[PDB]
Amino acid sequence: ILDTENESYERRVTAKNLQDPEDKTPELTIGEAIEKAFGATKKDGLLYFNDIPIDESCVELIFDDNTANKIKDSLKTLSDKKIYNVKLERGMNILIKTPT
Amino acid sequence: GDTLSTIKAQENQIGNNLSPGDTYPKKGLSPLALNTMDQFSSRLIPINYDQLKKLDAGKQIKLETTQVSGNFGTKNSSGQIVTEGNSWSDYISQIDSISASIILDTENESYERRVTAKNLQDPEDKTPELTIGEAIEKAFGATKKDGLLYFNDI
Amino acid sequence: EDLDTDNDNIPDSYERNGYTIKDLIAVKWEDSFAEQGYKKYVSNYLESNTAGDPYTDYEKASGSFDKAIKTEARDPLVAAYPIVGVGMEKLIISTN
Amino acid sequence: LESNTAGDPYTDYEKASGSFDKAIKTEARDPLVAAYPIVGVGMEKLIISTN
Ligand SMILES: [Ca+2]
Ligand SMILES: [Ca+2]
Repeated sequence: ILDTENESYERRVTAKNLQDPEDKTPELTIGEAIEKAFGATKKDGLLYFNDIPIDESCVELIFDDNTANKIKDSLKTLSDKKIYNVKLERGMNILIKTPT
Repeated sequence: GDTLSTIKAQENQIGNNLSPGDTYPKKGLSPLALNTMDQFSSRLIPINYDQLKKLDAGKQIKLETTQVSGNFGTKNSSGQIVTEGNSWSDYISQIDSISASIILDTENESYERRVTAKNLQDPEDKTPELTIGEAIEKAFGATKKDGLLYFNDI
Repeated sequence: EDLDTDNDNIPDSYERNGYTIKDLIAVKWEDSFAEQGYKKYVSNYLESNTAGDPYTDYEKASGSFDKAIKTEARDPLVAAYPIVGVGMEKLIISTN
Repeated sequence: LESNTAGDPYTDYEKASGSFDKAIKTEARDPLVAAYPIVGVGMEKLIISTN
């Protein structure tokens, strides 16, 4: 969900579960999933919708409690430790609000 | 500033035929009444005392069209024109989405045409590119004399 | 290749290696269409509908569905899913 | 170039040969004329029940 001024967007993105291998859906990181489900544009590594950037250091990004727990569990077991590189999982209610 | 009620013409106010440029109560007859509210044409539109007092005080009550539903006519294997389950509502959204509107407001008349426009954002749409003037000429049947557009004499 | 385990029009080698749809047919991706407008779709080759929406992978990729769907719902991974909601404006209470 | 010259449901051959409905006036036999009823309603008089 994106909550820009006087507008909203409520996209859905497919996610793959690794607990029982028969699904062959490609694995999507959250950042490229956002840029895929929103038609965003890349300049040199930043995401722009029309003229408002969307990035971990430029937006207010809020999870649910379960989603935040899943994110935390999948960050200390990595190296970059940046959210926009976290494997997507089913049942993740992200919410992005751009600054005023 | 508060809507009174929304009503859909159930059975006694359905226009069987509407040709372009012609009203449903063809000119010469009288307008049609709209009183019943429920589905089986058995009810009257009720208003309460405050709204009646506002009506009698001098306030004006307006009617605004919200939507219209109606079929079109196709041909089956025979030469029989069929109009059943052919609701224009199936195409309204797409036509408004992929086309641009052009309105003309000559005296005691109006024209509300739609012209297809191509977007250059994805190299899959292959609709020919139309300029505004030649789109007007194409969508209005206008005539060119030496570089000017005439509809009939204006 | 030529295998089609899902019976759509996209074979199960492009369906997982990357394909683009031009002239209503699927072709391999080589990044040369990068600076032209074409996108790169990747889907699942064991199901007809990757996302779950009624339109299939080929219909979503080519653009043969209802022409009022936003381009963000173009690639198979994204799903066409309206979120229709009701916003209340006011009340009028008739006192009988 | 058209199956129905006039526009009425019956085609040219059906109208010409008379293989169509037999209650239609002979003036509609030729394709140029159209089989088209002009049914109208004539009022006679009202009765008002005063409740
Ligand atoms: Ca396939
Ligand atoms: Ca597939």
